[PDB]
Parts: sequence; C-alpha cells; structure tokens
Amino acid sequence: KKLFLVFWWHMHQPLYREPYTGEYLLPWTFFHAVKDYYDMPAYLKDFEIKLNFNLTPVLIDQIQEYAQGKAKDVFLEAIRKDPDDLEKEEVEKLIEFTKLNYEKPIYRFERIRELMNKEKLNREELLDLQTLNLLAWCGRTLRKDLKDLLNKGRNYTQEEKEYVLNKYFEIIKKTLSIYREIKEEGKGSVSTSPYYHPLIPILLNPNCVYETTPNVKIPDFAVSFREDASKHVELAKEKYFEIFGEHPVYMWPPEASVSNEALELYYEKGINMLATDEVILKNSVERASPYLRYYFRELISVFFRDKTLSDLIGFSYHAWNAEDAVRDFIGRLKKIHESVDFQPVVFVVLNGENCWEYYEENGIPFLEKLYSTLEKEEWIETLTLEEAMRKEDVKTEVIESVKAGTWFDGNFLKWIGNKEKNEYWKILIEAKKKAKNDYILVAEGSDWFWWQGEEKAPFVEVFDKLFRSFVRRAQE
Ligand SMILES: OC[C@H]1O[C@H](O[C@H]2[C@H](O)[C@@H](O)[C@@H](O[C@H]3[C@H](O)[C@@H](O)[C@@H](OC[C@H]4O[C@H](O[C@H]5[C@H](O)[C@@H](O)[C@@H](O)O[C@@H]5CO)[C@H](O)[C@@H](O)[C@@H]4O)O[C@@H]3CO)O[C@@H]2CO)[C@H](O)[C@@H](O)[C@@H]1O
Repeated sequence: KKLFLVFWWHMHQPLYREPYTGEYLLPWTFFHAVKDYYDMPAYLKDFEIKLNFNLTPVLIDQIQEYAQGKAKDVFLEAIRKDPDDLEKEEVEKLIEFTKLNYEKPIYRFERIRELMNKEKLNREELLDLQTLNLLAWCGRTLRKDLKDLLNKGRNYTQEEKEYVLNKYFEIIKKTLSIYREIKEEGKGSVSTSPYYHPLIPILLNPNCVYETTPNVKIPDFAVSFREDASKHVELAKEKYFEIFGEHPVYMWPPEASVSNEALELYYEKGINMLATDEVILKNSVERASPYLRYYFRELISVFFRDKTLSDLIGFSYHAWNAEDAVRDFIGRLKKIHESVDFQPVVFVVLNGENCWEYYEENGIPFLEKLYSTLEKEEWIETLTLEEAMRKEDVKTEVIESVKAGTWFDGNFLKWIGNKEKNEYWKILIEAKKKAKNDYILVAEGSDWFWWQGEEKAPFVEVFDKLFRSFVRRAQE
C-alpha cells in the first residue's frame, strides 16, 4: 500500500515591463529566475523523484525577454554600472532595496550590515553593495560554482561583479530548456495558468463572491468580462504550445480559484485536470477527504491540495531547523498512510519561489534533505500530474457543485470588497468599456488587486504605476 505524493510548484510574476518606456520597473523576475526558476526543476537532475511545475505565460514572456538580452531592468542597470557612474537616484534605490531585504536570511552577510551603518559610501563600498545584492539571490546551482566568490563576502571588483552577472544570465538562458527536458524525460509534468493570472470566477460572474462573503460590497459591473476570461485561457494554451510543442492538459487556476462556471470554462477549453484548495472542498461537501481524485460533473478531474502540508512548507518551516522540519513532514505523511486502507493521493501545491528567501541558505538544506529522504522511503511514490491523473488504484468521487472561492480563506477578500480594491475594479470596468487592445488583459491580473489597499506592501507605488499604465495603454 503506497502513499501517492504530488508536488506542484507554481511559478508566476506579473508584468513588470512598463508599456510606454519598456522598462522593467522591479527586478523580481530576474532575481527569482536566478534563484528559483531554474534551480527548482534542476533538483530533478540529482534526486530520483517526480516534481511538477506551473509556469504562467506572463512569467514565460519575461524569462524570454531576459534570456534574449532585451529586458531593460532599471534596478539591474544600477547594479551593473561602475559606481563612479551611479546617479544619486540609483544609489538611493540600491540602499532602499537593501533595507527592504535586510532581515531576510539570504541577506545575512556581515558586510551588508557594515554598509548599511555607513553614512556615505565610496566606490569600493558601493561595489560591494551591488555585488552582495546580486549574490544574495544566488541559486543552488551557482552557490556551488561561485563558492569562492561567495565566501569572500566583501572586496568585490568590477570584473568579479560582471562575472557573476554573466553566470546569472547563463542560468536564465537555460531555464525554459530545463522545463522541456524534465517534461520530456518524464520527471515531471508542466502546466500553465490563464495568461495574466486573473481571477477567472470573478471575470465570469462577479456575483460569485457572495457564495462565501454575503456582506461584501462590490462595484457596479456594468460590462462583461466573460469573453476576456476565455481569452486568458486560449492565449495561455497557445503560449504553452509555443514553448513545449503540445497543448496543456493541466492548468493551475490562479489563486486556486474555482467556481461552477470556471470549471465549465476549463472543460470547454480542453483542460483535463486542475487542482484547488481544501477549503473549497470543505465548503462544497460534507465528507471532504482531499485524498481522492474528484470528477466535477464527469467533465474534469479535480484534486484538492493538502492545505496543512502545503502551508507548512510555504509559511512554517522557515522557522525550523531543516532536519526537524523534514522529520515533521515525513511523520505527517506516515500518519496519513496509516489512517486509510486505500492509497491516498496527497497534493502539495504552493508557489515555488516565494518561501525560500526566508529559509536559512535559501532553503537548500531543507529541500536537499527532504528530497533525499523521500527518494528512499519505499512506501511513498511521488507522481507526475499525468500519473496522478491516470492512477487506477486510487479512490474517486463525483462532485456536482462547488462554492466559489480561492485558497485565501476560501474567499475573494484579498482582491475585492474594500474601498480601495473596489476602486481598482471600478477603474478596470470603465477602461473595459473603452478598451482597444490586449493590455486590458494585463490589467486583469490578480497581482494588481492584491497590492491595492494594503499597508506594508513593499514598492506598492510601482505596482500601482504599472496597473494604471496598463489601463491607460489598453484604451489607446
Ligand atoms: O515587491 C512586492 C513583492 O513582489 C514580488 O512577489 C511576487 C511573487 O514572487 C510572485 O510569485 C507573485 O506572487 C503572487 C503568486 O504568484 C500567487 O500565487 C499568490 O501567491 C501568494 C501565496 O499564495 C498561497 O498562500 C496562501 C495560503 O496558502 C493561505 O493560507 C493564505 O495564507 O493565503 C495565501 C494566498 O494569498 C500559496 O500557498 C503561497 O505559496 C503563495 O506565496 O499571490 C502572489 C501575489 O499576487 O507576484 C508577486 C508580486 O505581485 C517579490 O518577489 C516579493 O518578495 C515582494 O515582496
């Protein structure tokens, strides 16, 4: 009797490319490409397990632009320059970026602490600040190759910084090829999402928010977004086909977001399986075991992720010693294995790039220990999405209706339903009436609404500038 374990690592960035200048206004796609997007599939070269990945089309576009040398990334330009050529504004931006990342374990360099404690920085100090900001985002592969430069910790020269940059761009240029390779070798399945990561259930039917939050106020949806919902899915299928040569049959719904209407749309678009969150199952049925394959109206297969396990990795284990965290995770799988007489399917689904910056050494000791341990436990079989979809010796159940929601508490409150988020929707609704190009689709991405109307939010003004620039461009 096996336990079937399915990892599905979701990779996404909103479009940081300002449409009028072409400038990438934040470096997050670059930094997660060099830290996570190559290295997460690359674990499959060293560990004999299956791991699955979701890549959004808008992320793929940006990886392609960086790989082609075409991305004009304003923060990265300030890193590359000789410090003697740095603008006053660029020095301020380098300092602020460091301050915002300062407490993350991947920034634990003694030299960064000294530099931040200085009033004015000379050329040699700025070179270290530039290069250490680069090296903080070093991924597993290059932590081996650049080991000696990493152990320097200070006193970096322009030549050394340029060397690091060249190795980083080499990783980016190989990234889409590693996803093709692990897919063709059967080491994992690759899925995609509707193109700009929108909330499909809201685009199809804004009133579905009232299934979980009846007291919420929403704007007047005086225009239909239903055909845009279809476009996001269709364009995503075409982009995936561009990269991999086949149409996708698995999709990750952005924010785990499903509704009866959304599931019908994914079925109509030829999607054979998706996953969503355990809270949706709990809201939709009484007997909510997430260890079964579900069939929605015999049209599409649905798995519900194990929320506990997914959130342990995504939010809890950064605060743990790595061996203890692996012991805890394996112990939880053992208890699931002992708790049922059938073979349970255990979906672990979360973002593949967001939690690691908070782990010691970018979570590399944790993942290496976790993957090494899993590959030797003969009662665990990790599966591709294709294998999870086909497995005959699992329990199944038919489901006829779901209550619409997301993996955020089963509801949509992170993107709609307060004064400030509703103004964004009102802006989008009015722009849609006058839209003349697909930049309206860019503005439908979930990220813009995530950041709106939130205190904290690092670089909130940049996301607001991007959203409103896409809204403006869509009407020209
Ligand atoms: O400067 C701002 C900000 O920018 C950059 O962050 C990027 C991310 O790197 C990028 O991935 C993208 O983030 C979006 C995710 O792609 C999207 O999936 C969603 O992820 C949020 C988390 O969702 C789940 O967590 C849920 C819990 O499970 C549940 O308990 C409850 O807590 O709710 C959570 C959902 O809200 C996944 O489990 C978890 O792993 C995900 O992390 O939304 C993201 C935001 O739209 O885009 C952002 C920028 O928009 C930069 O990389 C980051 O450090 C920086 O602060």
